[PDB]
Amino acid sequence: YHETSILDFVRTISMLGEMNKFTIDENDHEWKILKKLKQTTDEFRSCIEDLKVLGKKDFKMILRWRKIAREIL
Amino acid sequence: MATRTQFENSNEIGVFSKLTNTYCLVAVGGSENFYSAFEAELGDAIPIVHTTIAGTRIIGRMTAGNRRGLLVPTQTTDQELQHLRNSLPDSVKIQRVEERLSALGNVICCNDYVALVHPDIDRETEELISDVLGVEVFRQTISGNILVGSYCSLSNQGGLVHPQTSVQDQEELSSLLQVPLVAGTVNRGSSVVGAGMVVNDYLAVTGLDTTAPELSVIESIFRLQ
Amino acid sequence: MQLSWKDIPTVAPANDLLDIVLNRTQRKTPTVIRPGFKITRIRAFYMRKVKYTGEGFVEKFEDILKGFPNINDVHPFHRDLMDTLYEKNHYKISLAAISRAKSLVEQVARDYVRLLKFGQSLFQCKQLKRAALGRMATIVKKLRDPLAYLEQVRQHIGRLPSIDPNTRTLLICGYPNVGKSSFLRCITKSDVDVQPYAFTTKSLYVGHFDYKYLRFQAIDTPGILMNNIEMQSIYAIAHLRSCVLYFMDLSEQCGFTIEAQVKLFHSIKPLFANKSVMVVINERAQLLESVKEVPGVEIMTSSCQLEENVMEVRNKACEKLLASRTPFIPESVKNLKKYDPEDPNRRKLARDIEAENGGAGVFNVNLKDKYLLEDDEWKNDIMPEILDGKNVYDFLDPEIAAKLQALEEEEEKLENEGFYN
Amino acid sequence: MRIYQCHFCSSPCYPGHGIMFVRNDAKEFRFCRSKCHKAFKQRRNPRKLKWTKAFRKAAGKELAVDSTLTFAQRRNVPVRYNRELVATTLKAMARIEEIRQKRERAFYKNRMRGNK
Amino acid sequence: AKSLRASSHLNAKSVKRRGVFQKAVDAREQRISDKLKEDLLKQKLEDLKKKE
Amino acid sequence: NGAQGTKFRISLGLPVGAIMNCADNSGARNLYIIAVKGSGSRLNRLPAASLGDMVMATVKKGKPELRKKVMPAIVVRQAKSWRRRDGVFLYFEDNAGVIANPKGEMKGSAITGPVGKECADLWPRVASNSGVVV
Amino acid sequence: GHLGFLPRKRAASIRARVKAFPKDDRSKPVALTSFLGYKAGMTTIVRDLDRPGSKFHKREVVEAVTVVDTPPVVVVGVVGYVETPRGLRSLTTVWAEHLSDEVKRRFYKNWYKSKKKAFTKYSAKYAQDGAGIERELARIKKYASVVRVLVHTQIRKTPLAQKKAHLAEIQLNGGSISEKVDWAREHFEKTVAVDSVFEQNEMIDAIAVTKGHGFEGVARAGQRGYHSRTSINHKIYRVGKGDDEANGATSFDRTKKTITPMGGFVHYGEIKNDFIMVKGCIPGNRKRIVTLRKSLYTNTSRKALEEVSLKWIDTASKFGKGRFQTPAEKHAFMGTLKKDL
RNA sequence: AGGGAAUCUGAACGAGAUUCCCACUGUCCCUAUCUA
RNA sequence: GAAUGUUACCGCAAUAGUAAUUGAACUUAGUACGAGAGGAACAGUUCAUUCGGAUAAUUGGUUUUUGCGGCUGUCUGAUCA
Repeated sequence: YHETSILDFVRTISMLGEMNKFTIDENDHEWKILKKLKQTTDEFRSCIEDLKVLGKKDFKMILRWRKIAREIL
Repeated sequence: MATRTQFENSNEIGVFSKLTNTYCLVAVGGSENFYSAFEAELGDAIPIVHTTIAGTRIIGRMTAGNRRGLLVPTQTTDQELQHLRNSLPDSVKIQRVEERLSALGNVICCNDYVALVHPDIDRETEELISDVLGVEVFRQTISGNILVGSYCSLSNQGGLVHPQTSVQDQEELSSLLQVPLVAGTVNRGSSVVGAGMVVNDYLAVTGLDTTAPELSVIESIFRLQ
Repeated sequence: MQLSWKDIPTVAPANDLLDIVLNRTQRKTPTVIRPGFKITRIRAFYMRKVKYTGEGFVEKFEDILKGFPNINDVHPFHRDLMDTLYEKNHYKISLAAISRAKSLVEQVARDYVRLLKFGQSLFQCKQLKRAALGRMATIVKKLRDPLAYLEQVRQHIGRLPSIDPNTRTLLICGYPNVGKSSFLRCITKSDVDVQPYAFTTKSLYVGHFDYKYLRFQAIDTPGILMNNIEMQSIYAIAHLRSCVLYFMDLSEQCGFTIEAQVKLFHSIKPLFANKSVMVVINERAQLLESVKEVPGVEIMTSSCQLEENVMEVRNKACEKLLASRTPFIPESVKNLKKYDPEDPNRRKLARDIEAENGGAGVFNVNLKDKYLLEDDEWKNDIMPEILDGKNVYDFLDPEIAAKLQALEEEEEKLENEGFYN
Repeated sequence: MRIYQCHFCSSPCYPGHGIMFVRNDAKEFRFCRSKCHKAFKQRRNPRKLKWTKAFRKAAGKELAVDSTLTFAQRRNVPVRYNRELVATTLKAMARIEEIRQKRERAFYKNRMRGNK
Repeated sequence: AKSLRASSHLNAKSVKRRGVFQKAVDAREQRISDKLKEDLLKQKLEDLKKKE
Repeated sequence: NGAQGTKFRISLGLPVGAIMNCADNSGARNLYIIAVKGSGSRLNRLPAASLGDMVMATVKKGKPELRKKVMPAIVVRQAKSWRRRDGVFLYFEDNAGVIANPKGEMKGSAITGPVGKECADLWPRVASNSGVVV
Repeated sequence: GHLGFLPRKRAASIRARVKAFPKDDRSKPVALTSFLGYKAGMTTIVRDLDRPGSKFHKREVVEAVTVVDTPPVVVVGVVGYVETPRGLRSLTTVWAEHLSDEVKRRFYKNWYKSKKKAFTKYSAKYAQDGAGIERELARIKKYASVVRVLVHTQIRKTPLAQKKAHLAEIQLNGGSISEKVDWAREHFEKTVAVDSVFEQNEMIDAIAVTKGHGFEGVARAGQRGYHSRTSINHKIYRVGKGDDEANGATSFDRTKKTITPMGGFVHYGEIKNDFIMVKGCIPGNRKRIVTLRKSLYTNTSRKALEEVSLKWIDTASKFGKGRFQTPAEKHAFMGTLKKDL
């Protein structure tokens, strides 16, 4: 049972398989930037917590999201 | 004060009971001799609670607690939680803990001042043991044995660890707990020392297969007589 | 194997042994064949019987051979102890006769089956089968003496004591009927007779005791004046890692001269020279100092009528054998008495409650009446726990009346506004 | 006795109905029927499927934040059983049910406005 | 294992049946016959409803 | 031997020839069942184990120290829908079992994942080496 | 198979008759020995278990129970049997002078075509000071070692579309044959309730004709099902009442509900009268007439002595899947619907 | 814009054969239901 | 299934078959008995194994209610069907 931050996931398909919990932490200024998006709303918050309940369509909701976060970097 | 008994012909006392300074918790077996074993030695002074957790007799290695509090896992029903509160005095608090792990007797090894925990426990419980039990919490390993409860007997007077504990680990760990530690056994060379005996500041109850050379070591380190 | 041998399958007296093995081949195998069958089924019938009786005797013989301890391969004490109690040559002659007889029976069975595949009539085949089992019977009839010996040795080795040559031992010696029987009588729980004659005890009686959290075993002995009973004592002194407690009777009792005890002590001196001897007294006084001339001896004066000095002898023996922040305690516990089991005046436990109420598995323990409440009239708790799809315990808090009235204020703040039209 | 919530529907799971599923991580997934259990096995998003309550909360077809809904809390610190403190709950639960039904009816009216 | 028709078990169960084991049934029977006697009076009241 | 108190019927999910995972930190990763201790006897029926039943099982993928010897194995995870007396039917993710001596004493020092409620009740020392129950 | 349950043939009727009766004590009060109803229903119960010595002492157990519908049985006669070297022999039966439409229906196979002229001359035979009826009742009391009660079921109060009630014979285990025949005299045209025969924590043996499966193919081919089976030792969990609402209410649940599920049982109606909730499964299907006898003998173990503390009754939908106990809980969870507003 | 690896046979082979490793399945444990 | 007036209901029981099975768990016990190592049994209660008779409350299975829904193709000149 593994736990990492979302920011650790961004900087790296291969990540999502071994993982169970990505964590939301508001104290980082980086997450405050990621909060102010058209993403990170509408179903995305619960998708973070339960990674093995998802399926293919909700994996692509994150794999599209990572590239949005990489372009901000 | 070293009593030697059994539950349904079983030497593992700590599995089927949890005994602290202010209370004793017992499983409802068919034979009442285990309840009467404590009622002989403790009387009507500290309350002995006929109790179950999740409909399991295996209470002592499922719960955590000291003189101040009591912790039960997620699987504890609201009827059992109602029953424990009814039976206990109001000086002792009760809280159900939601976790990855449910065997609290294997995870929280403690006394009235200190506590050892599993290194992989969540932060929420780490800040809940600190509040409900009011004790110092340490993510400490006993010689690579990740479960701290079954492989460490502990009190305010002293403690007892499994014989595979290193001398370096004895000195390092007793520096944390601030009590003298001796590597010993229970029930004729059983390595499980936490579930092999229940202990507090004035009583040590072992299983009926604990030999006298081991029993003298128990009496010595917990400083009874 | 190890210390003792009670677990031996019994030894039939060679006449009954025949009545076991031969009757079993009559009961367990098919027994009825016509002469009008095929020759192949007649052959296979009698072959099956010769072979089955073969396995029968061999099974019984193998049980004897594997059962009895291999005398010269066990342990030097036991090799010699059995040699004293039983004629060791004859013990090996007897087991050699069984090992011989088993190989004989095997040879007979293998012979007559090979001879049996050439039978031409039912009569010839019958005569060959009768020849086979009759021959086996003759072999077993030649075993009436060694098996009669093997039953007696089985019975008497089954009752022999288990000494451990690796635990801390202490031999108890002296002249026959000195008073050493009273010593082991008053040191442990072992019934040894103190009958007023010479050879009351006939073997090595054992007594276990515990001191300084350790297992000890004191071995009582018959005594030394040579006999099988007498040599049993001497070899127990010789082969055991022990200390010897030679006892002396400085009195009119025993019926032997103290000078003869001196002569015997200095004569048997060589084989207990390595064992660190203790001597206990239960011109004339000078010849006790003649006993003191031995390198390793100590002298003590004791009385068996008093229970302190008998314990002190033990203490010195065991000592020779080893060298060879504040806790929370409630005052309700501190003020509480101890539980005396033979007291007419004490509290009744739940154990006595269930007996008085009748039975162990029939009494249901009331979980109620044992928990603390504000009013004991509501002790017999019902507690609903569920009302209409939603469980009570989730809704259950203190100050729910005040919290409800807060929601009642939130009613009237939406009542006049006009949400319900 | 406990009446639970379905991990898919959030419908009432009565004792002796459906299946509890336990992961290697060890958490409980209770279900009310094999419709929900097979829907979970297929690895679906509940909040996408319309017949669940998880959808109706986030899409706002039903109410999410309310003072009546804050009393169905998973409650932990236990009470010493007062006859009065239970008799008050029996009438409290029947009261809060009435108010919650009237509020939800008002929510349906406030949602279904502009259709007439 | 002892059979269903094992003599000693039948005798041990007869030791039971002369104690508590019959007495509870002989109290239950009295409570059943009582309510049966109570069932006459109700029907007799519904006789007197028409008789009124 | 070892089992505490009575043992009640739950459904049978692990027959002879079934590979379950190993859960203790002893060295083995998987376990191959060869015989079930204390089973019924029909004609043509294979011996089928369940949760909390001591089986005789061999290591297939693990340390060579744990191999060379067929040893007792107590099943801690079943993954076939058994029934509890508290209403619910439940099942796990995978089949798992832990290795022990004939006495019921554990070789490993900790058991990973959930341990079944029935198994932890029957076997005391499994519950001693348990991290998670249920 | 089992060679006792042979010949494996179709029964004489759906109402199987009770083969043996509980003994007799000639000091006990007069009480019925067997009862009948109509088996239709099955449901789930939870209860805390006060069975000491078990692995579930002071724990909770879920279990399957069956609901037989039992309308108040009505007494319409009495039979007296003499003890012969040939068995028993009925010498005199006596009836109730004015019987229901249901039983006069039982006397015909075609009900509508008949002039309904059943007991016309028998009722006219009564029409005086008695004289002959009291003569036949003297005839029963004088002789006749055992006395059995003729009853019938209240078929109309049951949702069944049959209209035709079943006659039965029930012996009396109340001593002094005088009190038997005079209990009967006190009970002509009257009815007998369920709880005047049974109560809670009582073992019974429900007898039923076992669910016909028709033709089937030494392990032989032929008939499977429709056999008259006696099953013994089913504990009565609850005796119920029709007029009393909150039958589904326990000591714990206490919600005003009937044990009847939402939209009733499958293939059978609600419950509108008295019932027995028996543990386990009674033979036969739904809509099937069962005859409940009581135990034959003193059958006390701890499976017969213990008190049942029922905790909850499942009244969820058996037709479909179960999610809601009441209709009130369906539209409480659902919110409000289209056709509502 | 079904695998893979060896070997026996005439380095890949050829629907050659055998053995093992991995995956799969009602062949079976243990049958159950539906349609033609 | 004709027949023994018809017809209906309630019955009796000659005769024939028949069924239950084994294991251990708690007290009784760490007592009897035992140098020790060990270590019982009756009465009380609790489960399980095999076998049989059943039954479908729930779980799982199952679907020409082909019940509803989705996909692929195909026709009404296109939507919907």
